[PDB]
Amino acid sequence: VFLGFLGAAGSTMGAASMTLTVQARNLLSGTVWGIKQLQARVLAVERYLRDQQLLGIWGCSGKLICCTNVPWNSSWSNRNLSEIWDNMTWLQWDKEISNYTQIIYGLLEESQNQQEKNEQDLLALD
Amino acid sequence: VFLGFLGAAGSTMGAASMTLTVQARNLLSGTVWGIKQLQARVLAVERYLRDQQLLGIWGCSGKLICCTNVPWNSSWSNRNLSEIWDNMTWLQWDKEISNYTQIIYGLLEESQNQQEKNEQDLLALD
Amino acid sequence: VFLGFLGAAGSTMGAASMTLTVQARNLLSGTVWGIKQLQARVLAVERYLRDQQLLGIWGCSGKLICCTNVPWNSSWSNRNLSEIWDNMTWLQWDKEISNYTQIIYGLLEESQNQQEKNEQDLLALD
Amino acid sequence: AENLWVTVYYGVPVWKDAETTLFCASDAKAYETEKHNVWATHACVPTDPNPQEIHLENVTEEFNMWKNNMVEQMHTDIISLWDQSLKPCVKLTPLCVTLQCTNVTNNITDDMRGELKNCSFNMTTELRDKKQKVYSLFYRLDVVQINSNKEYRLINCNTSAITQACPKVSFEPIPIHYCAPAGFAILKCKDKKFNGTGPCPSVSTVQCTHGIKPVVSTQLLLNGSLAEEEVMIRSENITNNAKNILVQFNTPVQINCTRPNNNTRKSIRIGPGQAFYATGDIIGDIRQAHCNVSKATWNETLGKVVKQLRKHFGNNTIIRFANSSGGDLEVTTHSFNCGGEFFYCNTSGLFNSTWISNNDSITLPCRIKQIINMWQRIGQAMYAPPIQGVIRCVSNITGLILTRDGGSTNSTTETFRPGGGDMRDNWRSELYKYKVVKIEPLGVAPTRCKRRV
Amino acid sequence: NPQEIHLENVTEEFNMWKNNMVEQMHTDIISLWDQSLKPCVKLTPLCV
Amino acid sequence: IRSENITNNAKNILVQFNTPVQINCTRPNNNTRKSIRIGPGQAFYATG
Ligand SMILES: *[C@@H]1O[C@H](CO)[C@@H](O[C@@H]2O[C@H](CO)[C@@H](O[C@@H]3O[C@H](CO[C@H]4O[C@H](CO)[C@@H](O)[C@H](O[C@H]5O[C@H](CO)[C@@H](O)[C@H](O)[C@@H]5O)[C@@H]4O)[C@@H](O)[C@H](O[C@H]4O[C@H](CO)[C@@H](O)[C@H](O)[C@@H]4O[C@H]4O[C@H](CO)[C@@H](O)[C@H](O)[C@@H]4O[C@H]4O[C@H](CO)[C@@H](O)[C@H](O)[C@@H]4O)[C@@H]3O)[C@H](O)[C@H]2NC(C)=O)[C@H](O)[C@H]1NC(C)=O
Ligand SMILES: *[C@@H]1O[C@H](CO)[C@@H](O[C@@H]2O[C@H](CO)[C@@H](O[C@@H]3O[C@H](CO[C@H]4O[C@H](CO)[C@@H](O)[C@H](O[C@H]5O[C@H](CO)[C@@H](O)[C@H](O)[C@@H]5O[C@H]5O[C@H](CO)[C@@H](O)[C@H](O)[C@@H]5O)[C@@H]4O)[C@@H](O)[C@H](O[C@H]4O[C@H](CO)[C@@H](O)[C@H](O)[C@@H]4O[C@H]4O[C@H](CO)[C@@H](O)[C@H](O)[C@@H]4O)[C@@H]3O)[C@H](O)[C@H]2NC(C)=O)[C@H](O)[C@H]1NC(C)=O
Ligand SMILES: *[C@@H]1O[C@H](CO)[C@@H](O[C@@H]2O[C@H](CO)[C@@H](O[C@@H]3O[C@H](CO[C@H]4O[C@H](CO)[C@@H](O)[C@H](O[C@H]5O[C@H](CO)[C@@H](O)[C@H](O)[C@@H]5O)[C@@H]4O)[C@@H](O)[C@H](O[C@H]4O[C@H](CO)[C@@H](O)[C@H](O)[C@@H]4O[C@H]4O[C@H](CO)[C@@H](O)[C@H](O)[C@@H]4O)[C@@H]3O)[C@H](O)[C@H]2NC(C)=O)[C@H](O)[C@H]1NC(C)=O
Ligand SMILES: *[C@@H]1O[C@H](CO)[C@@H](O[C@@H]2O[C@H](CO)[C@@H](O[C@@H]3O[C@H](CO[C@H]4O[C@H](CO)[C@@H](O)[C@H](O)[C@@H]4O)[C@@H](O)[C@H](O[C@H]4O[C@H](CO)[C@@H](O)[C@H](O)[C@@H]4O[C@H]4O[C@H](CO)[C@@H](O)[C@H](O)[C@@H]4O)[C@@H]3O)[C@H](O)[C@H]2NC(C)=O)[C@H](O)[C@H]1NC(C)=O
Ligand SMILES: *[C@@H]1O[C@H](CO)[C@@H](O[C@@H]2O[C@H](CO)[C@@H](O[C@@H]3O[C@H](CO[C@H]4O[C@H](CO)[C@@H](O)[C@H](O)[C@@H]4O)[C@@H](O)[C@H](O[C@H]4O[C@H](CO)[C@@H](O)[C@H](O)[C@@H]4O[C@H]4O[C@H](CO)[C@@H](O)[C@H](O)[C@@H]4O)[C@@H]3O)[C@H](O)[C@H]2NC(C)=O)[C@H](O)[C@H]1NC(C)=O
Ligand SMILES: *[C@@H]1O[C@H](CO)[C@@H](O[C@@H]2O[C@H](CO)[C@@H](O[C@@H]3O[C@H](CO[C@H]4O[C@H](CO)[C@@H](O)[C@H](O)[C@@H]4O)[C@@H](O)[C@H](O[C@H]4O[C@H](CO)[C@@H](O)[C@H](O)[C@@H]4O)[C@@H]3O)[C@H](O)[C@H]2NC(C)=O)[C@H](O)[C@H]1NC(C)=O
Ligand SMILES: *[C@@H]1O[C@H](CO)[C@@H](O[C@@H]2O[C@H](CO)[C@@H](O[C@@H]3O[C@H](CO[C@H]4O[C@H](CO)[C@@H](O)[C@H](O)[C@@H]4O)[C@@H](O)[C@H](O[C@H]4O[C@H](CO)[C@@H](O)[C@H](O)[C@@H]4O)[C@@H]3O)[C@H](O)[C@H]2NC(C)=O)[C@H](O)[C@H]1NC(C)=O
Ligand SMILES: *[C@@H]1O[C@H](CO)[C@@H](O[C@@H]2O[C@H](CO)[C@@H](O)[C@H](O)[C@H]2NC(C)=O)[C@H](O)[C@H]1NC(C)=O
Ligand SMILES: *[C@@H]1O[C@H](CO)[C@@H](O)[C@H](O)[C@H]1NC(C)=O
Ligand SMILES: *[C@@H]1O[C@H](CO)[C@@H](O)[C@H](O)[C@H]1NC(C)=O
Ligand SMILES: *[C@@H]1O[C@H](CO)[C@@H](O)[C@H](O)[C@H]1NC(C)=O
Ligand SMILES: *[C@@H]1O[C@H](CO)[C@@H](O)[C@H](O)[C@H]1NC(C)=O
Ligand SMILES: *[C@@H]1O[C@H](CO)[C@@H](O)[C@H](O)[C@H]1NC(C)=O
Repeated sequence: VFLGFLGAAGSTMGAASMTLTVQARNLLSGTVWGIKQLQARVLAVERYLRDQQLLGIWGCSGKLICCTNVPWNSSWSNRNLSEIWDNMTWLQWDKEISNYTQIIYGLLEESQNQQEKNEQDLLALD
Repeated sequence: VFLGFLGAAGSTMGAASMTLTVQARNLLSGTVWGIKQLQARVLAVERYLRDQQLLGIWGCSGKLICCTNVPWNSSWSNRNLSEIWDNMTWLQWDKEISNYTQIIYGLLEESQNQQEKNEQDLLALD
Repeated sequence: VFLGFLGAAGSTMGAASMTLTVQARNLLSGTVWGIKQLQARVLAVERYLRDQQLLGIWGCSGKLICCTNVPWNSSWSNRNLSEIWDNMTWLQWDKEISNYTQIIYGLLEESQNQQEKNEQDLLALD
Repeated sequence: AENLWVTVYYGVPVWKDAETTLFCASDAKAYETEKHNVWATHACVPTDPNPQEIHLENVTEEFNMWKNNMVEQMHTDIISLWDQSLKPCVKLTPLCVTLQCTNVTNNITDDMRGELKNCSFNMTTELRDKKQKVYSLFYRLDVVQINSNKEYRLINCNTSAITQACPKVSFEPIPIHYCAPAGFAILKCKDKKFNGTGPCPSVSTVQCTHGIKPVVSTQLLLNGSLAEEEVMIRSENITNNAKNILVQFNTPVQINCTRPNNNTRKSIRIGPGQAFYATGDIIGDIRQAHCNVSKATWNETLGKVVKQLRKHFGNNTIIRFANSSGGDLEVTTHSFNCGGEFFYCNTSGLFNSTWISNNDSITLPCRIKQIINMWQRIGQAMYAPPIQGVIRCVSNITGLILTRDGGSTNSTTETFRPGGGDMRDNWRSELYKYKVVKIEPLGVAPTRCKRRV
Repeated sequence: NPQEIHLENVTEEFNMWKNNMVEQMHTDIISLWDQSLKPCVKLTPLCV
Repeated sequence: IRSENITNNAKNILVQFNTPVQINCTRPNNNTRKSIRIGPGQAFYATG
């Protein structure tokens, strides 16, 4: 079924993790007024690129869902699988992990370059 | 051989599918006049990103040629392989499939997220 | 250890090839003054995209380190491995290979599309 | 293995020298200044609460402050910024009129000329129908004898037009930071003995410059950042007399300045909306504008420049100091703003010395103008409104813009004189630490590696 | 063909007295209006 | 000889030559200019 942009707001993080390509979709394309238009037109690509920037300095240029090699520090959440994917919503979930998102991102940054520096060595010997 | 940007305009879709990296190349880098320059400079990245947007919400961030899992509805064209790749040109070909390009894109959108939601399950069990 | 943005300036190309994700990081996010801000805000995404443009028309959207199929013309440098990775710095190294970087890029451009045009044939037969 | 393959690198630490549009940064207290006064502090982005400048170890960089852009950019930003401010501010078109002026009420000795002319004139009214004879006070420099009546005119009337600065604005120099765009760095020579040109061993990248406030002043430059060890004397070509010398002090020499007269301001309705701020009665004594510096410290600091100068002209050399040769009031005198009015202080007393190989203060008089023609103005001028009350400012002297006499003859007596003229020198004086570069992260180099099939 | 997607199962804390887009609008209206009067003729001498 | 609608007289005809036909033009009078100070800054250039 097709709900709409942001339609799975109050949906469980499992059901909301279905409709990802819809929120990712309506995110780019869509003299007084003339200037408003221009610093809104750049703001949208700046804000968009800053996310692709992250996905790219991780390994997740795929993208949508992307697994990684940094293990989940229980201190961050510690909740069980069911009670976040089949229970909580992303609006809710965001505020819990909010305290360490940038610290989590740092774990990701080092881990990706570590992968690359390694994979060169594999293709080097083989 | 090297024809030039758009040189394979009147070339067959097979021969034109060789020189893809040339059209993809000359596509980014290249107070009255000052404003003209600015809303042309943003227009070019907006228009460019909107294509990368599509390739990314499909699986084709590669890119150039990218195969997929949505099968060709004969209603769209129904022509044989030879008579489009070794015959028709993209200028011509575009106008035939033009009636359903956005409907075709929708088939692609769901298919990619479907791949991701699946591939997580593989790495999950293994 | 963590040096800082550009910290491995006078470091060997091996040690500088560790901290790549730091220079790649601080590269996007960070009425007289108002106009200055705007043509600096676009300049940064134009300049950034022009690099992603290259990585993408090669196979290296990964990215950071990316191997390829164009072999090293000794005429370009001819130095041994040790004396560039465990010796020279990128500031230094850049000025040597500077004379042919755009010629080298051209070798890359054809090589990628050549890969794609080939890989379709593999998935075609299989 | 012998066969090498190029593998591309993204995020490589390397830069090419550049030019680009930078942008300004200021702090929250600048907006707390409110009163609609500071220029461009509002459109200006903020600073960083925790600024970081990453030192780059093992790298040297060839600086040149005499072939920089961000001082030309700054100089320009300052002229524009200023000129955009005057658009709303009222035009003094009808003030250009045949004045009928006398001297101010005073009993001074004949030798002492009258510098305050009480001028009455037919001014315009809120209504086109009428007129109004009204009086104001003008400095001798703001008027010219036109021609048994003693009648005058505002000096701009034949050169340029005139526009009264809004009193709801401020001339205070507040610190500006020049921040780079993304993928652009600013490199900072942290060497504490650098003359501004050549390889710098100690270098650091940084987003924004330091707080560079735009003090526009001739002769001595004020309130600037000072050197860490020695009094550095910098120039493009020292041997050539045509090029000026930028002296950067090591110790601050505090110079107190003032307008002793308790001046008063009345407002005249040009109408409608237009309103000229005349100079009203002088409450109290009629005294003279001036500045004081310690004769002790000036002695001390002028001794420091000489110790440095002999490193360029010989150990057995005489280096005396002389006053200006001659030119415009803009350059023949230490010019500055102080409390909102413009000063012109005679520097003869400071540059009047002699130096061999081996407890009061310096009272130095000043003049004051209201219709000013800064930055080599040609078609436009600006009337700086009377600032009510008594005015005094306290400032450090950070440097000098000295000039040597080219007569030479290989004499060990080459003297120096204070200069000015081009105002890029002032920003040149603060921006010597900085350089702007274009970041290029796409490295390509061979390592024994082929990509898969 | 305008579309407003209803978001089911979600609540949101509104406050109209601490909004911006009315301050933005108020401003847009004042500016817009004031830019219109630049070409329009000045009645300077009508003050008589 | 190019036009939008040649048959219709209301539309003009754009003739594009093949050969250049050089046409020399001149004002033979050695005119003089004096400058009149409107003041201040304003200055009208009269014909002397
Ligand atoms: C703001 O705007 C104000 C308004 O515009 C302005 O105030 C005006 O200022 C002018 C100049 O200062 C004043 O003009 C002078 O007025 C003197 C006063 O006389 C008045 O009152 C007399 C009664 O006491 C009347 O008799 C007299 O009118 C009579 O005389 C006329 C003469 O032609 C005649 O046509 C009339 O019909 C009538 O009969 C007037 O109403 C007046 O005395 C003066 O004349 C001479 O004397 C002056 C000193 O008092 C001299 O300064 C002046 O130069 C005159 O001498 C002339 O004659 C000499 C002998 O021939 C010559 O050698 C001189 O060079 C000079 O010649 C010049 O002047 C002639 C004028 O008569 C002229 O015709 C010549 O061609 C030559 O150019 C003079 O008229 C005026 O009164 C003021 N008005 C007001 C309302 O106050 C003010 O200045 C502006 N600025 C400011 C800051 O406020
Ligand atoms: C080199 O650098 C030096 C050092 O900075 C420069 O010296 C500066 O010179 C300036 C003049 O050129 C000078 O600015 C003027 O100061 C006047 C003196 O009063 C101020 O300063 C005293 C202390 O000296 C301060 O006590 C006053 O008020 C304090 O308290 C009130 C609340 O009661 C606060 O609102 C205020 O911010 C200030 O707070 C201080 O105290 C609290 C504790 O109580 C602390 O916690 C704070 O941190 C802070 O320290 C005054 O602030 C002053 O009279 C002048 O004011 C006029 O101009 C300003 C321009 O911004 C304007 O806002 C005013 O309203 C006023 O203009 C209007 O009003 C007039 C009549 O009122 C009218 O006639 C005018 O036309 C206008 O309409 C002005 O602020 C500055 O103080 C000094 N620097 C220092 C540190 O003192 C030197 O100039 C430089 N060299 C060169 C060449 O530039
Ligand atoms: C450019 O301008 C700057 C400033 O704008 C000038 O720099 C200033 O220079 C002056 C001197 O020239 C400096 O003043 C000094 O202050 C000293 C400290 O005084 C404070 O502490 C004492 C306790 O030790 C307090 O008692 C004082 O308060 C009392 O005084 C004030 C008035 O001053 C009253 O209002 C109070 O109610 C109090 O009554 C201060 O808080 C001070 O020591 C020093 O000299 C004093 O002492 C000597 C003896 O050693 C006396 O001969 C002299 O007369 C002074 O006596 C005062 O202090 C005693 C107590 O010590 C009292 O009992 C007296 O009644 C008298 O008040 C001197 O006064 C000032 O600090 C300094 N400011 C700055 C910012 O640098 C520059 O010179 C100038 N430069 C140029 C080139 O022009
Ligand atoms: C920037 O600053 C400089 C330096 O301050 C300044 O240069 C000086 O300009 C002034 C003019 O503005 C020069 O004029 C001097 O004015 C004083 C004041 O006059 C009083 O005293 C005399 C009598 O001395 C009275 O007649 C008069 O009415 C005033 O009361 C004069 O005193 C100076 O005259 C001296 O020289 C004359 C000629 O030699 C002597 O006849 C006279 O007695 C004065 O004494 C000098 O000579 C004596 C021997 O005869 C000797 O014993 C004395 O010690 C002394 O040397 C003079 O007319 C002044 O000279 C300039 N200063 C210098 C050093 O040249 C700049 O003008 C200023 N910038 C600008 C743009 O103005
Ligand atoms: C820059 O700063 C300087 C200070 O560093 C300041 O200089 C001051 O200048 C004034 C003059 O305007 C000095 O006042 C006097 O100047 C005379 C000048 O005499 C010369 O010229 C005469 C001809 O006019 C010659 O005959 C003579 O030989 C000189 O060449 C001085 O002569 C005065 O000094 C005499 O008295 C002193 C005290 O007793 C003696 O110690 C000294 O040796 C001098 O005596 C000599 O001359 C006598 C005849 O006059 C003779 O009989 C004796 O035998 C002996 O030979 C006096 O100095 C003033 O002093 C200067 N200041 C200082 C601190 O010296 C500038 O004004 C200043 N400029 C600016 C623009 O700020
Ligand atoms: C700081 O500034 C000083 C000068 O103030 C510089 O010092 C000079 O340096 C130059 C060399 O760099 C010395 O050499 C002289 O060059 C002159 C060149 O002028 C000729 O060429 C130009 C080209 O456009 C012509 O327009 C011009 O008319 C001249 O024809 C020569 O003219 C000098 O004289 C020689 O030529 C003449 C004939 O023309 C002969 O008669 C002479 O004998 C002699 O052979 C001379 O060659 C110059 O002498 C230096 N001058 C001083 C005062 O030192 C510094 O270089 C500068 N510092 C830096 C770092 O740049
Ligand atoms: C270059 O320009 C010329 C004209 O200058 C064009 O030539 C004309 O071409 C048209 C057809 O394209 C010929 O046909 C005529 O059309 C008229 C249409 O007008 C009616 O419809 C409009 C619609 O808004 C009404 O407003 C208007 O009042 C009319 O009712 C007809 O009126 C003509 O007459 C016919 O109708 C009347 C009744 O109304 C009958 O009495 C007549 O007998 C007849 O049946 C006619 O049909 C027209 O004749 C051409 N004119 C000329 C001078 O050649 C070219 O086409 C153009 N070139 C290009 C490339 O466009
Ligand atoms: C008003 O000031 C003027 C100067 O602006 C005085 O006239 C001059 O006085 C000086 C004094 O040294 C003399 O050198 C000049 O020669 C005087 N000018 C002329 C033309 O002689 C004037 O005396 C002052 N008083 C009045 C009432 O005007
Ligand atoms: C992460 O988990 C470990 C144990 O699994 C714990 O010791 C550590 O404190 C946690 N991290 C934080 C930031 O608390
Ligand atoms: C797609 O093909 C099927 C049969 O292969 C046909 O029934 C269907 O109508 C086609 N799609 C459209 C839109 O016609
Ligand atoms: C590349 O190397 C070959 C031999 O390996 C050499 O002949 C050729 O000249 C080189 N390329 C250039 C541009 O010199
Ligand atoms: C510097 O100060 C000393 C202190 O006595 C003084 O004698 C000397 O004259 C001063 N220097 C000069 C050049 O006058
Ligand atoms: C001048 O002489 C002093 C004497 O102590 C010496 O230290 C200095 O290096 C000399 N400078 C030059 C330029 O000769």
